[PDB]
Amino acid sequence: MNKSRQKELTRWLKQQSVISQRWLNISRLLGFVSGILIIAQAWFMARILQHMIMENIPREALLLPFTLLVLTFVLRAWVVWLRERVGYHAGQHIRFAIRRQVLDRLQQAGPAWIQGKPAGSWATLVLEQIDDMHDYYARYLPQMALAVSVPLLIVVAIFPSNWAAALILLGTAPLIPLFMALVGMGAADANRRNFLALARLSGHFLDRLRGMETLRIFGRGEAEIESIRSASEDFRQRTMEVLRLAFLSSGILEFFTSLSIALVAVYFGFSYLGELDFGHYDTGVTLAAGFLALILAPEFFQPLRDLGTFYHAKAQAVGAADSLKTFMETPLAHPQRGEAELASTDPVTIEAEELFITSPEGKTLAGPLNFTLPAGQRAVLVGRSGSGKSSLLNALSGFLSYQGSLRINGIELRDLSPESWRKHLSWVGQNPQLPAATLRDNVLLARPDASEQELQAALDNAWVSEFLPLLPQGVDTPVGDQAARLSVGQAQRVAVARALLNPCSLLLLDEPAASLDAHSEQRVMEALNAASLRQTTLMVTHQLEDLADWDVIWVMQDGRIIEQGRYAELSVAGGPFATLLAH
Amino acid sequence: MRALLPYLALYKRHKWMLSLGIVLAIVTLLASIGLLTLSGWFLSASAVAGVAGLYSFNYMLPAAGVRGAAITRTAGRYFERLVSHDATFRVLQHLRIYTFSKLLPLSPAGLARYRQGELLNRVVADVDTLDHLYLRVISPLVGAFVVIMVVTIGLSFLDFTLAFTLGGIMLLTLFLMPPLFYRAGKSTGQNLTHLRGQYRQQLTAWLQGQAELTIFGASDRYRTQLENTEIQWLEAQRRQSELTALSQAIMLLIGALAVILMLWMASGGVGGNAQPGALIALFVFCALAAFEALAPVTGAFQHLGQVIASAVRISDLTDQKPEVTFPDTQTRVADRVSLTLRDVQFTYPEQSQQALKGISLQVNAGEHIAILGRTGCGKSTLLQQLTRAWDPQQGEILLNDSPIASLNEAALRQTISVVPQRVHLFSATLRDNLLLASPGSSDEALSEILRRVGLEKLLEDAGLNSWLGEGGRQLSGGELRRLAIARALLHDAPLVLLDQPTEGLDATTESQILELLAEMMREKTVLMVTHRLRGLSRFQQIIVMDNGQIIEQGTHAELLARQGRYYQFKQG
Ligand SMILES: Nc1ncnc2c1ncn2[C@@H]1O[C@H](COP(=O)(O)OP(=O)(O)OP(=O)(O)O)[C@@H](O)[C@H]1O
Ligand SMILES: [Mg+2]
Repeated sequence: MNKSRQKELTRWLKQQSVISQRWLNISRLLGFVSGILIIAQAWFMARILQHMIMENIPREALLLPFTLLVLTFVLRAWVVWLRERVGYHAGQHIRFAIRRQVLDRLQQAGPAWIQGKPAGSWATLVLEQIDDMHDYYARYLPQMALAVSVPLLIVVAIFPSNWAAALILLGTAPLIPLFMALVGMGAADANRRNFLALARLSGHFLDRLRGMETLRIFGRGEAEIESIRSASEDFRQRTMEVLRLAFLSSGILEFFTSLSIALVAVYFGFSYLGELDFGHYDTGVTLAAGFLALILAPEFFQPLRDLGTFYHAKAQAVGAADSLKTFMETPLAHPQRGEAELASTDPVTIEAEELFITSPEGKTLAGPLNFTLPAGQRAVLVGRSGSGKSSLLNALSGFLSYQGSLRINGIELRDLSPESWRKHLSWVGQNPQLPAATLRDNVLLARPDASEQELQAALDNAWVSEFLPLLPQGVDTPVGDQAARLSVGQAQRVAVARALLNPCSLLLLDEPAASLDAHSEQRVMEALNAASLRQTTLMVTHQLEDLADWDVIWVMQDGRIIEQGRYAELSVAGGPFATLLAH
Repeated sequence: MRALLPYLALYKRHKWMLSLGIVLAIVTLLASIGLLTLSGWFLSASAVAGVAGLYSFNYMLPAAGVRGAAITRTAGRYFERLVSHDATFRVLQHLRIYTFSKLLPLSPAGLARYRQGELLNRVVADVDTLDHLYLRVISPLVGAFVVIMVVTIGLSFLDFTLAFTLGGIMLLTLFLMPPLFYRAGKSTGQNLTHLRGQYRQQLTAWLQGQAELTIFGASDRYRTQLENTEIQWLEAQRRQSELTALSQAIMLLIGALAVILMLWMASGGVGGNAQPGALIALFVFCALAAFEALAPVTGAFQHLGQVIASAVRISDLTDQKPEVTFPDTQTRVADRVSLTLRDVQFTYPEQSQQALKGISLQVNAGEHIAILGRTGCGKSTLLQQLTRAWDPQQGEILLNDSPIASLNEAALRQTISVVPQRVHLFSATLRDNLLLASPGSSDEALSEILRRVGLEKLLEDAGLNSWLGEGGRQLSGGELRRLAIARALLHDAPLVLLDQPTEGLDATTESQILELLAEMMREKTVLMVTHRLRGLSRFQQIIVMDNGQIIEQGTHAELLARQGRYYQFKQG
């Protein structure tokens, strides 16, 4: 652990609490009112008890003190009810605003950065770690003022009564914060590793759940139970380590609380008998003095035991903030969010000059790329598997960072507004995914208010309507987890219906006709060939004989484009395309 | 509350620790009440005795009681928490691993009934919700019931009327207030359980779809749906917060009433004397102290509606019976596999049409078979019947002239190698992504199989130790395609099922893979599903399917001469 990092996380945590600054001050004021009302209640009981026990006053003569004692009790229950609701309201406003900040960045991060964590670890970050910050904002922050003012007000109420009792309480207090800080120095790091083990256990579970089919194929049932058992055992041991720190601190602060109550009880008990004579202002120690100090002794340490209890809620939020703050710090695809945007809906021109495409980890995916695709022209990317063809399409989507130059209509891609740039974009990807609930909600992803004529045109062009009668609900049939209801080639054509439903300035095709037989690939390519002519198109494909009308063919090798030109020139000129076409 | 019975039956494990925590919770409370009860009486008894009664008053014994109750209070609570939290999270660890073990037997069809983000919420979040059942329902409730009786019986010696007035109030509070808070919070607790699992499903679905959602502009309207679930979830959270605040306020008023009544009632007389004296402070300070035993009692039942809702979720998942069951008999894996199908029919769950209609084929040992057909014609459904993903309806499948349902599960996985149409890259290291098949393989064998399949660049830098999948490196579509072929070549099973293995591979890479498969898959029964009619001359038999049926079946040469559906695939 590093204290400097922890000091930086506490500053970040304390900044999020500004929105609830009014509510945090109200609970500080209400918590002080509870201290006032517990002193008044202890004073009324002691006065009543002293009169009955020592002066034998009948209970009927004592009616004002009972009236005020009941009134104090009702007021105290009202403040406790108010303070709990005020503290909760402050905490969830901060939690709601912190989660909005996290989800705001996850939108801008894109698929490449969402790859940085398992999807089950993102859920722990957003749900478990933001929710475990509540008690820091709701409880610990108001308590720092109550841990000082309330015990101090208790003592001031006992000096006028007995100065020896007020020194017993103050004689035990100074070791409370030293022991609080001593036990809890490692609590923030134990929480950080607890959330680390929970994110690892959650990310591991959802990863094996999504690959449960491959596990069943290879009979990995016994092995995966042990892998969960290891991850579950680590989480249990990190949870225990957090808990023994909170139990030790709670026990140590209870030791001083109980020691002082015994000390106050013994001091007054021996003082009454005459065993010891000090501690009073030249007057016999009254029974009201003993009862006042006895009732207020546990309440003197309550604000200090609560501070110790909420000191570990602060450590829980600091360990929870470690992973969130790291995500909020890592630079996204482009260092600065672009503000520029292109007005014309006409097909765009792509220029690349010494373009380098890199992963979020800095590994280059495509080497120096130099090409130009004029407006309305269509290009084909072909080459060996693993040569970075898909990285160029992911960089054009705005998902990856690039070091060179990549200009859309002369405007740098990083300067474009990502939301407005994506409205001029449409693509079918490699292994496409269907996020919407039904087949109709998936085709209508680009705009769910499309007409029935526009929807039917996309299904007819994408060759989707042929397998519609097979589905029970038709186009309204749900697709299930990862489109489990559809075959691979059926989900492929549903993703083609998304791309062909809205016009775009640039159309990308990663493997548009993947997992399609010889005939269905022909009908789907009929729609995609006609669609590629309507705007700038960049298609990646392994089919070579089929394409001869495309304006330019790019061949990559090791992330670099090495030949350009039409099919007629490249087919008979040798090089890698002819070698590629030879097979 | 009947759904909590299977989980209260986990007390049998760690019953010595869980019952030790109950005892230490009672002892802690008794010492806590006694510390403040002895100090209230000791001060009043000493004050009444005064200086004159010094020699007649036994002040040493009370001074030992308050000192003794101080350590017992602090030591008991510390150790009560240690034993109770230790046993609780061992129970939750076993419950989590037990719940996870139910998933793979349900993998093909049982898991399709659930959403993946909800299934994640059950195993990690809903199991953890049950810590309330082991930490703060049984120990607080039986701790408060024993302490109330000990207080009531103990005070009964001094006075019967005063003891049952304080004991009646405490006992009535213990038996009437927690059930009231259970009803007021059970509907909120059900929503709170439902809304957290709905938020986790929507968030994981939203995150795993950000490539498509961002481009087609659906991220905002899918985040709005997610942000609306959080509004409801935060509202249910606020509803439970108001119930806790009301519970705390009411507990302060009931305890106030007991103190007020004890002050008023005990003043008249305690045990029949006109002036009780120090005995007034005995009852007043008992009422002031004994109500700390009822503090966790009301919240024990208030949060039970959420615990019952979670326990229903786990119980539903673990009560599912898998559709496919395997014999426990031990069988030897045969070196040669020849499979036979006679009129195999299969209908998917909640469907009316048949995916497979009377499929029948005889594949001799060592044969290589190519399966062709249209998209959605049941090619993948056939290869999954052979894997016992589902039991066929009104059909039979045999391996080596013995039913496929009569094989041990370990023997069935050791006799079939599969290359699925969709390849999953696990979030482990590269070594662990290849140790799925042939766990005993060495790094020399793992490295060589990568060179043969064309993944030599994947051995650079970290290589086998490099982390793959989420949180690590994605392979490309072709690299995933070749990683699955590497997995199946390491399995080394007599029967190999390849679902479009050369998919998304360029012409040169496909030739190298098909050349590698031809060499490695010799004297192996192979059923290879292809959308590419290339090198079909090698296959001893070609199967052409359509709408779940085998239209034409024969050698590559025969299918061209007759000019059937296969000929149109070739040229046309
Ligand atoms: N989980 C499922 N529930 C119901 N029907 C399904 C399910 N999975 C697939 N189907 C349907 O079963 C039929 C055959 O599917 P199958 O996966 O066998 O096709 P396939 O021949 O492998 O297709 P492709 O060549 O596109 O991969 C299709 O109608 C398909 O939509
Ligand atoms: Mg298939």
